[PDB]
Amino acid sequence: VNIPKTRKTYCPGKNCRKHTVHRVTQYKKGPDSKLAQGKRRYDRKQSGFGGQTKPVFHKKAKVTKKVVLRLECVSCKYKNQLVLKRCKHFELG
Amino acid sequence: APGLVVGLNKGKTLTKRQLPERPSRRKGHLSKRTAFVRSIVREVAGFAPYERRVMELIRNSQDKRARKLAKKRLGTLKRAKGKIEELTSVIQSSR
Amino acid sequence: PTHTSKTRKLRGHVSAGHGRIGKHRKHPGGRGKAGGLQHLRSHFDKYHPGYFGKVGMRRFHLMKNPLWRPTVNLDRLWTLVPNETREKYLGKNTEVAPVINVLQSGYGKVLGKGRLPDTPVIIQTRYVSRRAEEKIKQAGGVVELIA
Amino acid sequence: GAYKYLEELAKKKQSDVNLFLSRVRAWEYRQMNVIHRASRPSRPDKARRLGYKAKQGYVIYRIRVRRGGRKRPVPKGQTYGKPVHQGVNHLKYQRSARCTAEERVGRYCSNLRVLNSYWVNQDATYKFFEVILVDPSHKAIRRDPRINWIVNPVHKHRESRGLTSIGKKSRGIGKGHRYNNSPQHATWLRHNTLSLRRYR
RNA sequence: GUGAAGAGUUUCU
Ligand SMILES: [Mg+2]
Ligand SMILES: [Mg+2]
Ligand SMILES: [Mg+2]
Ligand SMILES: [Zn+2]
Repeated sequence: VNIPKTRKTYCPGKNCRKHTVHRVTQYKKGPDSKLAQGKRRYDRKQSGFGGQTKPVFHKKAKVTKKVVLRLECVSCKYKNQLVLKRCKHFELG
Repeated sequence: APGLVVGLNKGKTLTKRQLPERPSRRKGHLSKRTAFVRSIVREVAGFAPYERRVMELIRNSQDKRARKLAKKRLGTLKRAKGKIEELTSVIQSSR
Repeated sequence: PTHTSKTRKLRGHVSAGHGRIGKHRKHPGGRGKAGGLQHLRSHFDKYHPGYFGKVGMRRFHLMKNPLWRPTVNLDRLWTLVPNETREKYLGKNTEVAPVINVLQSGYGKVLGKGRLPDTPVIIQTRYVSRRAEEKIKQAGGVVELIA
Repeated sequence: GAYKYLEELAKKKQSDVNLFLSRVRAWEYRQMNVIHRASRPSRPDKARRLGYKAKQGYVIYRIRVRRGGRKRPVPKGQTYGKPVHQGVNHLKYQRSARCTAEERVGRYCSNLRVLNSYWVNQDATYKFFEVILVDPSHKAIRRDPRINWIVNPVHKHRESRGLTSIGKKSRGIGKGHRYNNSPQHATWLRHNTLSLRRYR
């Protein structure tokens, strides 16, 4: 849905424990490090013979992910995360 | 050495004394006879091909390239730095 | 012994107590504890909550000897000393105060539960809690730290 | 003496001198039999430090062993089992090629005892080794207290039981935390034997 | 492995 690019909300950060103005952005997953222990373990497991050693998702649906709002306090650099209901369309401002 | 179980110099305080020489710990020292033999062998045998390549990079002042090549050839960086210093002494020995 | 076992009582009872309908088949819900997340969930979640999943840090090559530190409370301190030492000092006025070396009784830290009698005592320990030290000092005694 | 010079020069396998000698000797070795007798050690300093002595009863044999892994010898790559066991190609023998060299020379000289072995050369196809052997029936061996031990029957085919230097390496015989799996079967038995005491 | 030309202290045809 339409969501303002700025919102004034309670700031949980230790230096601003009050309502302040925040810049709003949509959360996006980061890019999957190769050094994470689970990836190191999976790669070690997958080596050698035996084929695929763990489940792999062959399907996909429910492309309505819950929208996560990243709220950055303008001056404090403090960032907060807010969860909204699912929707097919998103637009900031 | 407070005599506690925490802190920098922890532990019970006893009368410290000098431990005797263990000749096994002499290993790694350079005997004069072995140094003489190695200088003769270095005269008879030349340099390995990678050693020549590293020395060339040293002579062209490509210090990072020499370090990357020596580490790549020998494995570890620690062995590379020792080798580059040894080959640097050779280069300056000829100068 | 076998003579008093329930098996002896079931001789002549055809199903040996296992029912005519449901019987005593081989493993009808699987072997061991398999299925805690699926068909055994109502048991695992009721009687063993916390079973599945990970919590906390790993520690590679744990060696427990450097962590050894059994504890004794203040109310047991005077019990560590022989009966003759108790009679000589406990409740008396003496120039010397008894030494209670808690480490030779098998303890690494003195904790503060309980109370002490009002006689001076020297407590030799590797560690001591703050409240344990305050109560030792109120009784006129001291804590001396050792290794 | 000369032995120190030979030891230091043997370390320079990339030098012009050793590269040339390696090329000619590898060519010469490929011309004779897979297993053949050596009149003398090609590396006298290496042979001495591995137990060899220049006396009657000590024998040097040379052998070349095919390099590379162990292809699974199953009929058409067919393993008849689970996918974890379907591998055929990139597999490896648990014993070193030096161990195989000792095994084959020991069979070839069944009257002798394998003492030790050392590398001498390699090309893309073969590794070349020299195997040191001792005659336990020779009087010069049997009266010598420094090599006498090998006459006793407990040392029969020590190479086949992994008892040479390279055999113990391939068995993972060592001290300390890195070799906890130790002699494997004996260690495994100790951990998988249920000990049921007379509780009285 | 050993030799010859060519290419903007080197290795490519
Ligand atoms: Mg029935
Ligand atoms: Mg039924
Ligand atoms: Mg032995
Ligand atoms: Zn703020």
